[PDB]
Amino acid sequence: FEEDAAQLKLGPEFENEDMLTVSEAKILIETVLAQRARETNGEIPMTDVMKKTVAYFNVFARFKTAEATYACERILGNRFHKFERAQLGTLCCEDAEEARTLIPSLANKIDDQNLQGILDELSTL
Amino acid sequence: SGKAVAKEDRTTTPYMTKYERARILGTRALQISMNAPVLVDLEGETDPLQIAMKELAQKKIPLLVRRYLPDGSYEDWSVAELI
Amino acid sequence: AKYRVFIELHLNEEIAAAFVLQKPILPLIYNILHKFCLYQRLNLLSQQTFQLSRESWLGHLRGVYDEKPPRLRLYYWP
Amino acid sequence: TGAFDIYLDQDMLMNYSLGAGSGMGTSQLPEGAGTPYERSPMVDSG
Amino acid sequence: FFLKELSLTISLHPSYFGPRMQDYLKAKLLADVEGTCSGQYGYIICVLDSNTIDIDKGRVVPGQGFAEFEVKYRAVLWRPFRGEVVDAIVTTVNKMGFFANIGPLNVFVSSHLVPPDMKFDPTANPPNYSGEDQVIEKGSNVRLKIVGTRTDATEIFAIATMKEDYLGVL
Repeated sequence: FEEDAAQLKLGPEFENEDMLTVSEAKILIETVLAQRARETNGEIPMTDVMKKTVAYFNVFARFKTAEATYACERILGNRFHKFERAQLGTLCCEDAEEARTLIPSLANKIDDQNLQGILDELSTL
Repeated sequence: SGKAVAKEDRTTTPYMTKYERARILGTRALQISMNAPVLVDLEGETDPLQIAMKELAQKKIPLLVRRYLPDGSYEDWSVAELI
Repeated sequence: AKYRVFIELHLNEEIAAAFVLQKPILPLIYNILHKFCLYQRLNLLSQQTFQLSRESWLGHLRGVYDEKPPRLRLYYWP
Repeated sequence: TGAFDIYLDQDMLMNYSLGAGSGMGTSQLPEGAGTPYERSPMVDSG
Repeated sequence: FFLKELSLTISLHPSYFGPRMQDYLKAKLLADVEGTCSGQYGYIICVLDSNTIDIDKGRVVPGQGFAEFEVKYRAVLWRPFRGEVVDAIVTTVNKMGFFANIGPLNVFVSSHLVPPDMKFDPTANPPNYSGEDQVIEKGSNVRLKIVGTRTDATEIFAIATMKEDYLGVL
């Protein structure tokens, strides 16, 4: 029935939900682990799913810091499209023309000038 | 279509019904029979039910009763509440 | 040294925290005074209980200082 | 006798008549009840 | 990646009623859902236990002696969808395509979906797909655009291409 790509299309519930960020996601994961360790015997198998994530997460640390994430958040703001948001903060770089290509759903969603300004702030961050 | 009812504004009878006693004792029986946390000083019994009855007498037994109304709403009662 | 460090520190620190708010103020300090030293009494007495339990004379008698808020169990002979 | 259902008064088992914070009697891991300087939520909300 | 609310039922056993059930229910939940995957929600990375953990119910079973505890929880899940662009980590390189890897999901980049500038070199020290200076070996995260996804047995699998602009070596 629904197996498109869009263009912002697909499951309704998932669409409604907000796509978690990469760096922020990893931070939250870390936080979660810390809360669990609070009274552990030692070990706690991380299965196979954990390993992979642990690697990908670290290999994509777009904000190796607890404040980096907050800075990023501050920089952002306007929702627009959860997906698009998390996507823009997961890719990075750099020009407008490139933004549309990656996210065609941006068509007449946002201008340019602004975009450029955001990229510069990220590169410096 | 449930609705749930206020633990403060309960309608039904404060006393425990002929049938309920029979169902509760039936229920804890199975529970204890299934090695379960017994909630009163073991008098020295053997019968997973004759024990449950020791509990009932002292109203020291878990389990609650959801009394569905015709509406579709319900009420929850505590064994210690009932009579 | 270290006692006068870490103790007096947070003492005076949260005394200043007491200045931050509407006044109790001194009586709380007066409480914490007897509090700490009498806790220290609790484990002097506990160490006494191990003066008896860890060594002479005999065992079974005890006064272990539980991790709970403070307690000393003077369990005897069976 | 089948015209009602049953659940559990967890409340009783919880507060149930009486009735601490350590972690160094062997378990290499530590603890301290739960106040060594750490939060939670907040970050999540952000 | 998403942070969503999911449900799950825990069917507890009399033996574990004790006075700290709450803990048991939580421990059982983490074990049953974490690491699992579904086509509907995808990979259930982990559950945001604490604060975001509701424990409703429950109603004991008539002929079983077990009670069912419904549980609402917040979790981090990883569900992919056709058309999404993601960074992946190349694992293997065979004259059959590119066996990348994103997080916990496995993405396969059919050779037919790779530009004609990346010839396959099996003689080169470590089998790779260079062009074209750009060299993609078993250590170079590439950018792909999911073309199609599938869900066979809770597990998910889709194919990505490198045909569009701004895709490929990273």
